[PDB]
Amino acid sequence: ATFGPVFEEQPVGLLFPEESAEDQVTLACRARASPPATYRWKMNGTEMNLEPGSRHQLMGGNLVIMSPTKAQDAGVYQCLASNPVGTVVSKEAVLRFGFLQEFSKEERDPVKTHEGWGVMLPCNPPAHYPGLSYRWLLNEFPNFIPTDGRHFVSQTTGNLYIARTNASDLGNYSCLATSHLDFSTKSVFSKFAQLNLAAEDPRLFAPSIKARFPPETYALVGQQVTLECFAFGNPVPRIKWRKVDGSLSPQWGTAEPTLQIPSVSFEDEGTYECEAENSKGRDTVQGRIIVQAQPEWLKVISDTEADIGSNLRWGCAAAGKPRPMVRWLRNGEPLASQNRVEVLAGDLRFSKLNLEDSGMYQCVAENKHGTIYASAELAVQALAPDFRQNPVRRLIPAARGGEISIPCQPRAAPKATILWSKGTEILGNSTRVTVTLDGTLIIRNISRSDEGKYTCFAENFMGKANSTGILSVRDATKITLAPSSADINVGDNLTLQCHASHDPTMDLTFTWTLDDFPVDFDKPGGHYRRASVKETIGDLTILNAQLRHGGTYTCMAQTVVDGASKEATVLVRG
Amino acid sequence: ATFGPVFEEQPVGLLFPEESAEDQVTLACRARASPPATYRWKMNGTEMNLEPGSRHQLMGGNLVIMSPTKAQDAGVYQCLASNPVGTVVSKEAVLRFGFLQEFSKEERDPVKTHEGWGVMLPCNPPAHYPGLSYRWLLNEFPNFIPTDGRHFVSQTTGNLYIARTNASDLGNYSCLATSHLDFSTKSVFSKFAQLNLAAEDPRLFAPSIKARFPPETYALVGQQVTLECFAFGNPVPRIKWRKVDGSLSPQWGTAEPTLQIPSVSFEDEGTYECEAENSKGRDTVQGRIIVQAQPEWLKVISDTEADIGSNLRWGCAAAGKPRPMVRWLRNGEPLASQNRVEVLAGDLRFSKLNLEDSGMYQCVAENKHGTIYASAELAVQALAPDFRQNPVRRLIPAARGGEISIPCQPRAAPKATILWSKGTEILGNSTRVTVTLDGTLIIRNISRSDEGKYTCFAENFMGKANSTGILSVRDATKITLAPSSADINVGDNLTLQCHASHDPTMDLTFTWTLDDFPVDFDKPGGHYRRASVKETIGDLTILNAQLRHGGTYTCMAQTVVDGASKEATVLVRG
Ligand SMILES: *[C@@H]1O[C@H](CO)[C@@H](O[C@@H]2O[C@H](CO)[C@@H](O[C@@H]3O[C@H](CO[C@H]4O[C@H](CO)[C@@H](O)[C@H](O)[C@@H]4O)[C@@H](O)[C@H](O[C@H]4O[C@H](CO)[C@@H](O)[C@H](O)[C@@H]4O[C@H]4O[C@H](CO)[C@@H](O)[C@H](O)[C@@H]4O)[C@@H]3O)[C@H](O)[C@H]2NC(C)=O)[C@H](O)[C@H]1NC(C)=O
Ligand SMILES: *[C@@H]1O[C@H](CO)[C@@H](O[C@@H]2O[C@H](CO)[C@@H](O[C@@H]3O[C@H](CO[C@H]4O[C@H](CO)[C@@H](O)[C@H](O)[C@@H]4O)[C@@H](O)[C@H](O[C@H]4O[C@H](CO)[C@@H](O)[C@H](O)[C@@H]4O)[C@@H]3O)[C@H](O)[C@H]2NC(C)=O)[C@H](O)[C@H]1NC(C)=O
Ligand SMILES: *[C@@H]1O[C@H](CO)[C@@H](O[C@@H]2O[C@H](CO)[C@@H](O[C@@H]3O[C@H](CO)[C@@H](O)[C@H](O[C@H]4O[C@H](CO)[C@@H](O)[C@H](O)[C@@H]4O)[C@@H]3O)[C@H](O)[C@H]2NC(C)=O)[C@H](O)[C@H]1NC(C)=O
Ligand SMILES: *[C@@H]1O[C@H](CO)[C@@H](O[C@@H]2O[C@H](CO)[C@@H](O[C@@H]3O[C@H](CO)[C@@H](O)[C@H](O[C@H]4O[C@H](CO)[C@@H](O)[C@H](O)[C@@H]4O)[C@@H]3O)[C@H](O)[C@H]2NC(C)=O)[C@H](O)[C@H]1NC(C)=O
Ligand SMILES: *[C@@H]1O[C@H](CO)[C@@H](O[C@@H]2O[C@H](CO)[C@@H](O[C@@H]3O[C@H](CO)[C@@H](O)[C@H](O)[C@@H]3O)[C@H](O)[C@H]2NC(C)=O)[C@H](O)[C@H]1NC(C)=O
Ligand SMILES: *[C@@H]1O[C@H](CO)[C@@H](O[C@@H]2O[C@H](CO)[C@@H](O[C@@H]3O[C@H](CO)[C@@H](O)[C@H](O)[C@@H]3O)[C@H](O)[C@H]2NC(C)=O)[C@H](O)[C@H]1NC(C)=O
Ligand SMILES: *[C@@H]1O[C@H](CO)[C@@H](O[C@@H]2O[C@H](CO)[C@@H](O)[C@H](O)[C@H]2NC(C)=O)[C@H](O)[C@H]1NC(C)=O
Ligand SMILES: *[C@@H]1O[C@H](CO)[C@@H](O)[C@H](O)[C@H]1NC(C)=O
Ligand SMILES: *[C@@H]1O[C@H](CO)[C@@H](O)[C@H](O)[C@H]1NC(C)=O
Ligand SMILES: *[C@@H]1O[C@H](CO)[C@@H](O)[C@H](O)[C@H]1NC(C)=O
Ligand SMILES: *[C@@H]1O[C@H](CO)[C@@H](O)[C@H](O)[C@H]1NC(C)=O
Ligand SMILES: *[C@@H]1O[C@H](CO)[C@@H](O)[C@H](O)[C@H]1NC(C)=O
Ligand SMILES: *[C@@H]1O[C@H](CO)[C@@H](O)[C@H](O)[C@H]1NC(C)=O
Repeated sequence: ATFGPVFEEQPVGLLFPEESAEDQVTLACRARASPPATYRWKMNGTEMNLEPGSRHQLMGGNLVIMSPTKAQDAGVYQCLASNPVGTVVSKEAVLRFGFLQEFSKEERDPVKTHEGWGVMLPCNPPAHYPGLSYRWLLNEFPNFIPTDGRHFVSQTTGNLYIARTNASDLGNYSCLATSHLDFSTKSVFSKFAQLNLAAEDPRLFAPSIKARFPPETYALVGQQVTLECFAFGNPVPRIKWRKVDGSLSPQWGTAEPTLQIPSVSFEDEGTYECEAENSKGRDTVQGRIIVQAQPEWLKVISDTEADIGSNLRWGCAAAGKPRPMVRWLRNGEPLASQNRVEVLAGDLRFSKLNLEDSGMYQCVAENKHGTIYASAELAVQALAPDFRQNPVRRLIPAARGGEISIPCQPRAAPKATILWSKGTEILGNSTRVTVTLDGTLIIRNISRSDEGKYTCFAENFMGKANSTGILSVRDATKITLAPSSADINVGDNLTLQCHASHDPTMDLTFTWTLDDFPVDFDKPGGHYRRASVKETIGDLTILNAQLRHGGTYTCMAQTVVDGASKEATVLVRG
Repeated sequence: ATFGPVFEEQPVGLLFPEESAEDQVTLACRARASPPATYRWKMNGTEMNLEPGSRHQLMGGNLVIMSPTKAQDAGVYQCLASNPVGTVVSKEAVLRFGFLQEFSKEERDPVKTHEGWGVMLPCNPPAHYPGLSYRWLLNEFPNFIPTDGRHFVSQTTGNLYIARTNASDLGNYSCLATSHLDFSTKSVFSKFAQLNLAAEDPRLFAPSIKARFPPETYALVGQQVTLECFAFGNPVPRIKWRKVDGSLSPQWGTAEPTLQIPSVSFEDEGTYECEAENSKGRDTVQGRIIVQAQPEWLKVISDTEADIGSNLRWGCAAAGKPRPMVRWLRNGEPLASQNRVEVLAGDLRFSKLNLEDSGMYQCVAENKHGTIYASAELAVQALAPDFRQNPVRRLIPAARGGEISIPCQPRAAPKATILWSKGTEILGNSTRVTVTLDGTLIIRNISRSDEGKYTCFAENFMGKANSTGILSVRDATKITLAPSSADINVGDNLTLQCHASHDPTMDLTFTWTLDDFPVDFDKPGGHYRRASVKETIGDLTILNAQLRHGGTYTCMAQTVVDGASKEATVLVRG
């Protein structure tokens, strides 16, 4: 019960915190294999030395990296479970390192404007992977900006937009990035910039958008998307969201600068418009949400057994907005269209399979948004010659000068080459002997010099087999004195003789038939008699012959392995 | 030209910031030594195996640790400068690593009490070296606890004390530590615990202090100290700070739970009391601020050369509030009171120094607040006798029948064994001649038969030396006729005679003094006369004697190498 490796647990991307919770990362990998599978690991498309005492160690099937490093172990990892049958690759798992550096200590320039205008204070946050929440601080660290409708902190660029510079906005402002997500609370603030306010300018301002959203925003199904839109206007501009020829949703307020779509569906695709309006004017900005999707299987291959030289068509299909391109792998290696097998994107056609094509195959569909794998095992079924059924027959009795037919019926996956040999001597097509196509051995005019062992030898790709039989030449049961025809009247007696000879070792049985009817000489009220049976001679006496006791009589002198026969014609008539 | 090692640059403790600028730390160490010194390094009291390609590199004695690690290189470091003369230890420099891990992800159990009572919510902050600033959050992260006087966050344990559990205090509370140091804005908060509020208890509560300060708070002059004091009392307890018997300072508010002494002086030492008072009662807590100080030298040892078998008293003294305990080190190893040398706290007495005692010595004074070192070199001097610096009296005039003392004081490591020889014959303690203990040769009742060469032979461990001097005693200057006293009237003349004898080879000079005043016989308008000087006789004539021309006259007849003297008393009368 040997089979190829089947993945049970596969790797999973991991975000490794920098603050050192543990000094080890364990990427999982595990496979069912009759002969336990050996696991190899490939980072960034290159083998990893997992020998003992190395940093990149192995525990069962799981890859353990000690003291993970963002500069050394960040990137892709792949598991290859292999065994005598073949090799299979697992999902690609990304090891990413989350962190949050601190703000550059370089002093931040101050910003100065007339009171009553709008202004922007930039955050310019430091390098960070997992994601940030941007807030702003006034003067001292504990104190926070008054969060209202006149202020808005962009949570993509971190900047701070003030629609109307108020007299109370004269002070110092710093940025604060907080990486708060599922795991991690690290938070860092920046050097304080300063906001200077000149004389007031009560002059009314038509709304002008300064926090815009991208013209093209690509997101995947199930993901969340957020659009930002904020403007400067002396009356706090009211922000409205709409969809170009779209009903939108009633539950969403759609009144704040941030439009939030959780679990973006494909229907949420399309053009969106933001409008910032105030008593003195209005401004607008538009942009498209272009929904995309990762690959997902539709049809895939399955473990299959196929006879040698068969035709096998395998197909894998996948769905995804960027049309997933499909590829094939044999034992974890690129499978190009070989001589025996044709490869065309999603179809793999084996024409006249061979024993070499068996093994582990995989179809892999990828787009710019990722990759997916599906594996299966191909078993081409061979078979050595087997004589378990239809044997050659241990004993072959014959008769002097008779014909003999000895069958040979091996069963082998590819057609078995057959040969016949008597003792140690091979046999061919002679005048007397014939080795037919089907395999039967034909011997003609047999003599006692042919007695012996005859063996059939069968072979093929896989193996060889042989079977023997004994050949025993006996005397032929023969009729020495045969009865001829006769003509007789009704009421008169007739005698048909049959003088035969046979091998003494065997008993002899005489039979008399009449137009294929068994002459019942023991019939109630019959009209026949079998003469005194000596082992050589047999006679049939018809007493009180009648018109119905005539026809083609047949004498048949048989032994338990041989028989001879003669025919006579009896005509009654008066 | 060879001398012991003298430290010029010494190591310095270092706080390695989290996410430093570079991944290398250079602990300085350098020593002046005529034959360049070898530098050894000791981490946590264990030798360090350094090399170029190793992590622990060396550059001019300075220790460079690449990619510093808190788990591998945190702790004490010491430099040992060694050379043929000896070994010396450097200051202890601590390499510490500042950081701030995040709170344990395990959810923290809720705390429950009766409404109107006081309560404490523990922070249990994560591992951290540098000081932290603890605040608390209510429900969500942006929102902060209202700091008003009913709440108090201990900035030593991080806990949160609520004096009166108010109906509005029912909610979720988390701790937030901010690790603000030289460069760091890191801030991490904990998973939210929950506060459960039972039925109200309107009964007033007598104040009970729960956030106390230690009875003994140890601090150094110039440092800052902070005392915390907060209590539970149903009426918001008023907190007052005072000193049991000190005028204290007006600038300090003494109204908040935290009493702050920046730059604590020695006068700020003493007992302090905090008083929490409310309508229904009062409670107090007392404790002493005990000002202390680090060790600082007062007297220390110095580089010394000492002759073999000398007595050497060394002393090192130090000042510090915990009296610094003094120890000694020989070539960087503990110097216990051995057989030859006595050690008593701050004093080290070498008795009969030997060639083995040379080397580098150090005195090390330590108290609970640190350690201080002072080094010096001890050179024990061997030396053969040398007379180049103090040769023997090359010329020795004396007087017939007089006593002669000829010193012999060579410069030798151990005192030189001395012998005296005239010509080729050695001298001992005879009736006239004696070879004294100090080494001086004493000759008595000398005659012209002793004139000749006298040589001192000195020896010691190392070598032998000798030096000669001529002895030329020719005759004793003697007074044959001495003047006696006299009594005279004013206006009359007096004559004081002095008849002397001298060796013919030398001239003779007469001197007349009057009560240690040189009788000026060439005085403008004087009243003296020195008679006609013959080489044998000298007379002083006082003409027109006066009350001021009397007293103890002294005749002094001298040659340039010998002299005799006599004294008379002249009494004038009016
Ligand atoms: C106390 O009593 C002692 C005992 O008498 C007396 O010491 C004697 O000092 C004199 C010099 O003042 C020594 O005379 C020297 O003798 C050596 C040879 O003697 C040595 O070798 C023999 C074997 O050959 C040994 O048996 C013996 O013990 C000695 O070890 C001479 O070589 C010396 O000559 C040098 O100085 C001359 C100038 O006067 C040079 O012209 C001459 O070239 C020699 O100089 C060499 O060395 C120089 C470097 O130092 C180099 O620059 C030159 O170019 C040259 O190569 C010298 O005549 C006598 O040996 C000592 N006695 C003993 C027993 O050793 C002390 O003088 C006396 N104390 C006082 C105060 O006088
Ligand atoms: C016709 O078909 C029959 C039945 O299949 C064959 O009989 C078998 O033949 C094979 C191969 O000759 C035999 O296997 C061989 O056994 C040798 C030892 O023989 C002893 O042990 C067996 C039991 O294992 C006894 O039956 C036998 O009487 C002996 O006591 C091994 O030495 C052989 O290995 C050697 O040769 C092979 C290559 O053949 C090498 O790879 C090896 O390294 C080694 O050098 C081999 O294992 C088998 O034992 C036979 N049957 C039985 C029941 O034993 C006939 O051979 C076949 N005839 C023809 C002409 O095709
Ligand atoms: C294994 O494969 C992963 C994935 O490809 C790989 O991680 C990648 O490393 C490169 C280079 O370090 C990263 O490229 C960066 O891209 C950002 C913008 O996205 C740039 O700001 C970065 O700038 C660096 O490089 C510049 C070019 O010289 C420098 O001027 C600059 O100062 C920075 O040093 C950099 O170009 C890429 O983002 C990652 N991708 C992922 C998914 O991690 C990893 O490095 C590979 N393994 C090894 C050992 O290299
Ligand atoms: C050189 O010697 C110094 C001095 O011993 C040594 O530093 C010491 O390390 C131990 C263990 O790291 C410290 O023991 C700590 O005690 C405090 C109590 O104040 C505990 O809170 C600490 O708990 C933390 O560390 C544990 C590790 O044992 C963690 O399991 C735990 O979760 C906490 O994170 C800890 O037990 C000891 O205080 C210091 N001593 C000094 C003076 O700092 C240093 O490690 C040595 N260096 C080398 C390279 O050997
Ligand atoms: C040894 O002699 C025997 C007997 O002649 C040979 O068997 C014969 O082989 C031929 C060659 O293929 C067969 O011809 C075929 O006949 C079938 C119909 O049976 C026909 O459909 C084919 O197109 C082809 O013509 C012939 O049938 C067969 N004899 C019998 C009785 O079946 C054998 O080939 C000889 N061996 C060698 C090695 O020469
Ligand atoms: C403070 O912490 C407590 C937990 O200690 C928070 O209570 C939790 O509140 C959420 C909703 O805000 C509850 O979720 C609810 O779950 C029930 C099923 O259990 C479901 O029917 C509701 O639709 C909702 O999803 C959660 O169960 C609850 N936890 C417990 C243990 O009761 C609380 O929200 C936090 N904030 C406060 C109190 O302001
Ligand atoms: C905002 O930052 C400025 C400096 O950029 C602070 O101005 C300093 O104010 C102190 C008074 O506490 C003066 O001693 C300094 O000379 C000022 N420096 C400069 C460059 O002007 C200002 O105080 C900060 N904001 C607030 C509210 O204090
Ligand atoms: C803004 O300016 C107005 C001026 O009328 C003032 O009343 C108000 O207190 C200031 N602060 C805020 C937060 O609006
Ligand atoms: C049969 O074989 C024998 C011996 O080979 C031969 O004498 C005889 O004539 C043969 N008979 C026929 C019918 O071929
Ligand atoms: C036939 O047998 C019967 C039996 O008795 C006999 O009567 C008759 O004569 C026989 N006929 C011939 C022709 O043998
Ligand atoms: C505390 O409780 C009192 C009475 O229940 C209430 O008046 C007061 O506002 C509360 N404190 C707050 C809400 O900060
Ligand atoms: C007498 O001379 C001997 C020999 O030099 C010396 O050892 C001894 O000390 C001398 N005694 C005195 C009293 O000087
Ligand atoms: C000194 O020595 C001389 C000669 O031996 C002798 O005549 C005289 O008496 C001695 N005087 C003294 C005081 O020793």
